[PDB]
Amino acid sequence: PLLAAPLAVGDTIGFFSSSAPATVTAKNRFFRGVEFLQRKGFKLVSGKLTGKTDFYRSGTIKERAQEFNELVYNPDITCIMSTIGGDNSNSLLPFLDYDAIIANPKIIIGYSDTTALLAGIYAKTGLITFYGPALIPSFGEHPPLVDITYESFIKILTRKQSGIYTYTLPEKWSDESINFNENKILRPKKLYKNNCAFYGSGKVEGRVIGGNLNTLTGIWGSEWMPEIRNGDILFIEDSRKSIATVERLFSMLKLNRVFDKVSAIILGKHELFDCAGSKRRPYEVLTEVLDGKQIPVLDGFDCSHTHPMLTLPLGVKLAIDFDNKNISITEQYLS
Amino acid sequence: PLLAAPLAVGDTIGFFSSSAPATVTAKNRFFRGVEFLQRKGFKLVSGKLTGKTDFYRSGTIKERAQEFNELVYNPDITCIMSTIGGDNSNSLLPFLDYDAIIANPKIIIGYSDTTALLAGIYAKTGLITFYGPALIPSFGEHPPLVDITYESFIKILTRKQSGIYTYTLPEKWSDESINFNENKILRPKKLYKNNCAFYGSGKVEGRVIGGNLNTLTGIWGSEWMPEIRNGDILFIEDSRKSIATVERLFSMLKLNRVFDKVSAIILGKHELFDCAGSKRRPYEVLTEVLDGKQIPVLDGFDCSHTHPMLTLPLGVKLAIDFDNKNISITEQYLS
Ligand SMILES: Nc1ncnc2c1ncn2[C@@H]1O[C@H](COP(=O)(O)O)[C@@H](O)[C@H]1O
Ligand SMILES: Nc1ncnc2c1ncn2[C@@H]1O[C@H](COP(=O)(O)O)[C@@H](O)[C@H]1O
Repeated sequence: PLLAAPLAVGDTIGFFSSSAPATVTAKNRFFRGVEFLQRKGFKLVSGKLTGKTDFYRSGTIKERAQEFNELVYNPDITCIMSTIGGDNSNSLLPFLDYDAIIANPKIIIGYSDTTALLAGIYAKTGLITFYGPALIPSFGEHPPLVDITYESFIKILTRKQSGIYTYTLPEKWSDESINFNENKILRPKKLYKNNCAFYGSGKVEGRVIGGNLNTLTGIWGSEWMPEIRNGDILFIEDSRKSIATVERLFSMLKLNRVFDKVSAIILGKHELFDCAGSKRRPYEVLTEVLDGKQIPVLDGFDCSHTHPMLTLPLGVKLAIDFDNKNISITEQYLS
Repeated sequence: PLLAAPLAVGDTIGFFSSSAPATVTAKNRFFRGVEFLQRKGFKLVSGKLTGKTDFYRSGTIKERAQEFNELVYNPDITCIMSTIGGDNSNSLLPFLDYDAIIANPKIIIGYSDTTALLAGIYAKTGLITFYGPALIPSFGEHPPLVDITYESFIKILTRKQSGIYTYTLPEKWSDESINFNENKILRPKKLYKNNCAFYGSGKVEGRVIGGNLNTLTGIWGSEWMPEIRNGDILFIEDSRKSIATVERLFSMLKLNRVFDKVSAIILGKHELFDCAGSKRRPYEVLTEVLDGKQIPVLDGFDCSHTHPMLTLPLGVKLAIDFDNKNISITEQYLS
């Protein structure tokens, strides 16, 4: 695989808005995120579409591609971070400078709609990119949850590449939709005990592939969708979806023979899942779709739209130990 | 192509609910549709899931496949008609009796989510299926618009298969979200002059392929997605979507090289399109995505979620005359 250099405290992080113009619509939270990372000692470079709006997006398809490419050209930048997702990053894919990425590999990180870029870049270049924090939703989060998000971010990206890395399990989590763009909080978010479940036995090791499943539909079938292979571990998360949408997306995977290939599935915690009164969880829907076929599932991994959020390299081997109830990175993912 | 027997006055129509349980949730409109077709002289066979609910759907994946298959097995049925769409018909595809569909070809008709079945059946069998009326939303519509929908339905499906068929243009249309399941109406829908536009010159003839674009994402990449070939006319429609979603879906097509293949695009009128205050129409978004690629477009064809709705065979040749501003079926589509 193509590997970027590790992050270090004091490095320059560049940020871009490939979809929703949240540097404007969520300016307070944006500023909180900027201040948070600056206090940690990081230098921040703002992408050229910061503070701009084109209604539902930050700018034209071509301008958004340019914003990203300009960060790739900047030799001072070690990490390229999404400000926020949205719906429209897939539009950029024909216009990204993949050859420049090959020449100057960097840490590329984000989630949700940014999946189109993470997966697309991996498909074109083999660069190991990261499912992880975006500046506004992740680092604009209030304490204490933001601290746990940062702890994972810094551990994953700065640690020495020796031996396996076994993930810590967040003690508490939340998906409550309060205190987003408000400067002062009325009360802290409702905290839930971690209900992550390991369905299966033994150990499964394989290349992790995926991201935000709804977003993957925007690149599916194209040269920008990485091929899923026999033995892969499928990582998928979604946010604020109806059970109807979740069934459709799971069946899409089934039709595409994905469940014939993968040796395990990781489901990220689904933020504010709408079960339509059925009281069914996404795992139950997956079980029906699988039609009697047994695939080991890690249900409720803290790498999604819920807080706190862990950082996960995509395109490298993970080992899920279903007996010991843990998950580890087993392949080198930074140079 | 595999062709079904033509419809005739007095024939038996079977209906199925492959997704949303609207025979229950829209019972008034359902009964209106039933009574409408019965007054036209049609005999109706109720699918086994009529009157049933499983929260967001009519029944389990296998129950819904069974409901559909049972209509295929019935020798008295000439037309199999969707009650309504939803989100979940793609789930049925591994379980449909394709051999029986080939042995007993019938008119299969519906729209929206039912695209998954229409396109999937075509991919597997070569049967010419129909983008057209569903029992509840289409035939439960109040006069005057339901009569125009019916006129197209009966003309397309009963006419002699000799010479080209040139579509009529509805004088008025509506997408107003009133008078759906109410038994009594306070006033009629607002009616709009037909603003259909032909962008381009000359005449384009090619096989029509597509349906509901959002729905196609659920079968994309699989053996159930019909291959789009050089020279095809792409037919796409969506309903109640944001401009953000529309950009994502158009870019999905671009990434898949669809715009390198197709000779023309038909955009169905978009029901209650949400432009996010941009005042932009879907054609403008398509124009940006096309990035200079000159493809002639019929913008606003009345085969979508708007009323009235025309009936369109999928998988046969159409001719769009951009100079004379008309559209015709040029290939035999029923036996
Ligand atoms: N106005 C808002 N109020 C509460 N949460 C929001 C708001 N806007 C965005 N979010 C959260 O930010 C995430 C959306 O970011 P993305 O998935 O990148 O589009 C979701 O997890 C939402 O819960
Ligand atoms: N409660 C409702 N009020 C108004 N229109 C509806 C309602 N439910 C469904 N529809 C319409 O029914 C049509 C068919 O739905 P679908 O088959 O899900 O695309 C769409 O054009 C919807 O706008």
